[PDB]
Amino acid sequence: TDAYAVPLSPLLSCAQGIALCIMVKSHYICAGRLVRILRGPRQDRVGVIVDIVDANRVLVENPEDAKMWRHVQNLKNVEPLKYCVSVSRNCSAKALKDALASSKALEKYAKTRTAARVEAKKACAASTDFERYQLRVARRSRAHWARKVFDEKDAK
Amino acid sequence: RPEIIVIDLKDHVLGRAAAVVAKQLLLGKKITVVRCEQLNIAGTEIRNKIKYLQYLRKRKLTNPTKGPFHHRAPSDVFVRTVRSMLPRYTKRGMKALNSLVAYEGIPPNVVRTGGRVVIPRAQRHVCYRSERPYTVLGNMCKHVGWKYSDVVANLEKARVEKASRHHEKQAKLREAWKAARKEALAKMPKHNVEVLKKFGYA
Amino acid sequence: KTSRVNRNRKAPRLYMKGTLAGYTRGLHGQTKQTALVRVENVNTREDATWYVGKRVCYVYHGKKVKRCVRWSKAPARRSTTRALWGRVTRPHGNAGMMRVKFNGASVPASAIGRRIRVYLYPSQI
Amino acid sequence: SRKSPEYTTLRKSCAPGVIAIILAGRFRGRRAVILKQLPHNGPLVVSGPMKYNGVPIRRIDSRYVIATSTKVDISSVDTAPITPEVFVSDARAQLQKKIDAALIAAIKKDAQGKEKAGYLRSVFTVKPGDAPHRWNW
Amino acid sequence: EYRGAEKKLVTLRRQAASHGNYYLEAKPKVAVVTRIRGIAKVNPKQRKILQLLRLRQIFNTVFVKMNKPMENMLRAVEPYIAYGYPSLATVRAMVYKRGYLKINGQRVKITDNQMIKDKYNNADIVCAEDMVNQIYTCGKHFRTVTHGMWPFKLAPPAGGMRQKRRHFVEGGDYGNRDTLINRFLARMI
RNA sequence: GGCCAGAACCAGCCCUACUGCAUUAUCCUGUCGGCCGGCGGGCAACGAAGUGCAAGAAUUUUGGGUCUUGGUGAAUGCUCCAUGGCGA
RNA sequence: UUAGGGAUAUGUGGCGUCAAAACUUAUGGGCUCAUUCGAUACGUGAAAAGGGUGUUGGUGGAUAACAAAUCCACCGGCCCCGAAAAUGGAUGACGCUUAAGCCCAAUUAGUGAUUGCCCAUUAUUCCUUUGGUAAGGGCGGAAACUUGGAGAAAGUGUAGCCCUUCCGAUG
RNA sequence: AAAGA
RNA sequence: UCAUCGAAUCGCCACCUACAAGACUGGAGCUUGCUCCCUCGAAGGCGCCAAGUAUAUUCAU
Ligand SMILES: [Mg+2]
Ligand SMILES: [Mg+2]
Ligand SMILES: [Mg+2]
Ligand SMILES: [Mg+2]
Repeated sequence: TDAYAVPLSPLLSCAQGIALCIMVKSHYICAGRLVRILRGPRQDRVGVIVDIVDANRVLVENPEDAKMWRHVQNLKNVEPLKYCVSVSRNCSAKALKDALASSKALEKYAKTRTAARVEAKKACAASTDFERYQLRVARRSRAHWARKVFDEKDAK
Repeated sequence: RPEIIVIDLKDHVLGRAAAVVAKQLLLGKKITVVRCEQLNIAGTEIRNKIKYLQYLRKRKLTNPTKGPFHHRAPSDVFVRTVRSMLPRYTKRGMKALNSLVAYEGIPPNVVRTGGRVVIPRAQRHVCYRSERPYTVLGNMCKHVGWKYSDVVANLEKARVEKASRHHEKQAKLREAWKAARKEALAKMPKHNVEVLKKFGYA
Repeated sequence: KTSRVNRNRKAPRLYMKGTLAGYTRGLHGQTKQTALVRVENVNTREDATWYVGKRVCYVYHGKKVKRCVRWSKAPARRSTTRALWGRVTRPHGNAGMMRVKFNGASVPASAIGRRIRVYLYPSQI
Repeated sequence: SRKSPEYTTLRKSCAPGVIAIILAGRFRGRRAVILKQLPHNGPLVVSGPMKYNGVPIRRIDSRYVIATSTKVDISSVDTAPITPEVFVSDARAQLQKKIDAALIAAIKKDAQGKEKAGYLRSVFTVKPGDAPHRWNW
Repeated sequence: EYRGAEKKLVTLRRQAASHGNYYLEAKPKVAVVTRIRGIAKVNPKQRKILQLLRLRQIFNTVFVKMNKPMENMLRAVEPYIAYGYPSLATVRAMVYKRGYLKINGQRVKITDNQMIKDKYNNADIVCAEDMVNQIYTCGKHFRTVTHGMWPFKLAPPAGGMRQKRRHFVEGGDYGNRDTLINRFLARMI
């Protein structure tokens, strides 16, 4: 019995995680800049990375306002974003995680895209059975209206 | 009337896939298998050729036409790996086996039977690829028999291209939707555009 | 012409497409009286608890049109098709299995691999 | 305390008036609203109304229904005691004409009623890919 | 006596660690011995000991002093028993959920305090929390409160046992687990 | 009568929230530099756990006769009276 | 370690399929490629030195030059050979190798203190039997809303005098 | 297997 | 002689899942594939029961 993401929709796929990871050298991906964690008990949060300790393991934190502690989260559920603060080209791994994040790099990302999908899938998990109707009359609307537009294309 | 979950086996490791297919056949589902050619096996080809030439060496001494009948043609090597992962000497297990088909490549009767399926928990590439030697099962079975590697390597070439004739023809039929569905916004009630955006389906 | 759609408005289904994995068992053999059921999307042992107590139905046909419910209140309903009934009593393992306890007489074994109906009632929410 | 034609033992979600999800019987999938619980923990007396769904004043049990968290905030009369349910409808449309004339009104009252009037008309379907154990209600 | 003599225990361990002393935790007076391996092949000296501890079948937790004579009867049968020092919270959990008395040679559940005084009669042991205080401390009526009870037929611990063949310190579970038998009896009561 | 479903008290397995409850040190400052040494006062404990008290309330299952009743203000006591709902 | 059943929970053993359980764990620390890898004790013992110019670990002692790093000696295997038979051929089978191997750990994921999970003639609890001569109590007429018994007979033994209570139960 | 798609 | 078990359906699946262009201009599009879920679409408008609380959906190819 297959849940699908096409192509090649998948048998026997647990709906509580994925084996996303493809191996990469640690240094290029991340450097005490910023990252987000897919699979954590706190779910899909982003915390700027304080430092790298050993290999897979990282120390991941965030200033406040998210109930995110300074903690040891592993790269196996911690995946970089290109909204860095202190990785790569910028001269150093920075300190004062709030002030460096007071450069709105998180505030910009939290209001930019790929975070409107984080809460999208978290909205479809808190949508009670009334907004699921709202979502179905919303798709059904855009659906047939799409068909009306196709009819217009046929006319053209 | 029936419902077949037409699985696919490109880049599926021969054993992490026959274990998953067996338990689903055994859960009463009717799996059809295609592209058993591209099934992979761990280890180099030499090691996998000897792990099979040592099996092609076993036969009933007194009457070989009763001995273990070895099969080339990965299509049934995959059936062989499944039958062995299965309760054969019950009618429960013989029904489960007889629900596979396990073709070679994508035959014409299962190219137009709907979208097909892969098993992510068996794809050999849940992660990075290091260097390690894998063996396409259709290339290991060419070397122990299975005269028909040329055959299916061309039938599936006259298809991977004949399908590609239909992805670019009827390509101007696709954007007749992803645009019509795109501009299916801003003409319709904002009542509903807001909840499409809310739940991301915008 | 304006193209229609197969928009499938028919008598809805309030069931889940369970299926008998088998019976509870060890290596020492089999203990009937307690079935196992795979339901779709039920795969976490914390959502297979949402089903503990839900009535469960193995639908099968015999060969004779025996009696049944509303044999006279609905002579249109009488058919060669029967149904067994149990309730999900417990989860099983940590991958969304569940133990079903059919009412008295256990489920047959022409039911393994074949469809089970896990109805949403008696609801709990 | 209570030993009398009262002492409801419902769930907190199952309210005196709240949109429901009928799970079995004639009208399964339909979304009648609860109107009342019968005394002595009688079954619920949900109605749709009929104008939207087809469900009349009907006795269904509390365990054969899912209570959606959205309400209608009913303010009708208490004119449906445990009779009817004594013993092409002859003499119950009196209780149907009145309560329907109270429901459609009661939905025009509450906001999003333009939807919650079309929300009732919908059937609940278990799609092949859905997960009710996942869902809130 | 519980609330006081624990508070008084803290201060004597406050004045010690502060002003440059060590407050040796006095001693556990009472042990709680559970037989964790069955009636299979057993050395006859191992077997007679467990007959005098009333550990006649698997999971028969018994409260037991730790005199010099006694704790050597535990030394000798450790592969079979799994003991430790019982918390107050685990002594009454035994007595209330699983406590049975020896009324007239029968295993009579402790259903009311009236069942207690008729059985002990010993001018001191009236209620059930009173059997606990006789068991929690080494007591003056301990050979009376315990011997007046049946060994605590218990359930196998939920969640399981790590092993049963290796000592508690070598990854298995038997012998002495100082104060960690509460996490082991909680799953059994 | 047999077949069900639901309900209700009993005990039982229980759902478990908040978890408080004390302790212990964690940690609060000072100027130093890409090999680091120049240290002190506990007055803070939400990521201190070898540790104490919790029901209403979640579940099927199982059994149903010598009842229930009303709250008071202190430092918990008087007490009174005699299963239903389907299908077949 | 064993009366007949139900449930709850474990033991040993496990959780890729056969095969119930990690629907292949969000597993974590390293190890491992093995042209017969390796993989459940006791089955009988699997492989013995030996070395290397091999993959990973550790200690003695140079240079600041090997042909800005590069050495001289060994300890430690995983692993390579040393090593072989006769029906076809066995980890139990398939199969697994960015494990389903090995050694350590784990148990809902560094968020906050418990039982990850599956299997018994075991344990706990629930009924039912049966024995103990195991304890009791009645051992001839009264009421709790519907019947049963604290009215069924002075009794080893039953279709037990009646209840209810404990405990044991293989051979 | 079709062929359309 | 059929009363059946089953319970999304495809000219938007279904070469390819991934190209092309960033150690800092976004590309995305060779896409969480569509559509499906109660009147062909959102705003209404409409009949439904007595099939008398669950009972294989008394539907549906
Ligand atoms: Mg899981
Ligand atoms: Mg064990
Ligand atoms: Mg069990
Ligand atoms: Mg590993």
